[PDB]
Amino acid sequence: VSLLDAVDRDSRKAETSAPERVRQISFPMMYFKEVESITPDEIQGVRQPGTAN
Amino acid sequence: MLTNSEKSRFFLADLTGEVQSIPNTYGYISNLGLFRSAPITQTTFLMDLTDWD
Repeated sequence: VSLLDAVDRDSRKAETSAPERVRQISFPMMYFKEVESITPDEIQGVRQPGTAN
Repeated sequence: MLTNSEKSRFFLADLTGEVQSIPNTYGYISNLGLFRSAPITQTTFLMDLTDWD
């Protein structure tokens, strides 16, 4: 909006407001994946780090 | 208690004792108690280190 300007009542004029505007947008997205596995060979005969037997 | 004089064996003088000088010792850290006592029965010991990121 904006301020109006003066006008003479016997020299009549008129102001007008500009139209409203509309707009649109869009977005993509991100994808993440991870994988892991366990095998018996990782446990066979592996000593625990903090203990002797 | 009486002892022989300075320049004659036939006269006595009085002895008043001794004064001792003892060297300084500091032992500041030893009293903080930072270091724990961990006696062991061997001439060597081992440790294990584990890391990941």
